[PDB]
Amino acid sequence: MAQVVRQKFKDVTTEQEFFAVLQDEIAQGHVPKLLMPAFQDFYNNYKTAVLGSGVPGADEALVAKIMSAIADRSVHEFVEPYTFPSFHHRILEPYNYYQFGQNYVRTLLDFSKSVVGHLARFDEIEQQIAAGENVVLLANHQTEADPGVFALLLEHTHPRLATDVIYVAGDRVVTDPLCKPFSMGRNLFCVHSKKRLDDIPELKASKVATNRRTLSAMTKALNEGGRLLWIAPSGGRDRPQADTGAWHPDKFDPTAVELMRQLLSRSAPKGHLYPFAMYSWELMPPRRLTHFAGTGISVCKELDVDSIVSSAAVEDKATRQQLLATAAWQAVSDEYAILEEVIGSEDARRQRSDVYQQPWA
Repeated sequence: MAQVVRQKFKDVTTEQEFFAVLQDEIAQGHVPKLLMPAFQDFYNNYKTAVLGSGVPGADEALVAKIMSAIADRSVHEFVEPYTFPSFHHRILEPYNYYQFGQNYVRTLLDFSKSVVGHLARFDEIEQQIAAGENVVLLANHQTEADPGVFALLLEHTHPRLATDVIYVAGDRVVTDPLCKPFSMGRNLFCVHSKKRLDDIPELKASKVATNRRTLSAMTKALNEGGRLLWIAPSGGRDRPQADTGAWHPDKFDPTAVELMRQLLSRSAPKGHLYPFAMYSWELMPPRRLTHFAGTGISVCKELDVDSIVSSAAVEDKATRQQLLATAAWQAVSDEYAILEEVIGSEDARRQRSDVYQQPWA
């Protein structure tokens, strides 16, 4: 590599220059040496998906441009790490992390197979948000690219929902230096998982205190209204796909659903809980496998909590919380199977083109 001219990642145009810059950054102590095999693997999977996509412009120079942008932001994280606040807002200046995330995901998102279900219900959600009400999406979660899938799929009909959604996320989404730059382009509430609090017990305390501040920040934000929240009540990404047979998204933790229900209930504005289905695991099945694949999202009917839980006695909180989470999970699971059908078959999509639409087309 001694003959290769290179400066910074922002100047990189070819795969060869990319790894030469990466080599330099490692030698200068800016990034750890393990990033070379990681980016070698990542570059190879991503190159394959993009060049095989058949999309106009999806050539070697596009791949070097995207990979260099990822690398440049990773280097920035190590040299000047960002501490996520409890209520983190979309960073757009002086570096636009939103568009950074959108450009990445859009090279992998096969728009011709993708759908967004129930635009009329997204219109209702937009109406509830414009009236100052609060809306929570109880979602399955499949890839770290899901905020990009969400916004790209909704951009064309519902731009305010696509940009202003707030993701409840924590742990390596806001602590891993290689995931942070994507996360920095989204609105987040930083909520660290109960289970993973003792990975390094000196790190537990910075997480518990953050968690108290996020609870306070959410109470305040929700009492001002107009907040659209996304949360994955299973607590992480869906488990791997089944070799054969039926597959359903991971179960919803009743404690997480109850957390959202109670936050919405004690707020001054009206609150709404919607089950929300996302089909995105083909893009990046959980090292980063990447594929050019179809995706979709669809929002099920708003949950009527009193109708769902009222057969259980008000004292029996465990049962009422299990009823809400299970109703939420079952709606998501049923809509996910429709999504999986319409994205794997052009004829199934056309047959249901009244509900599962392609506003971009």
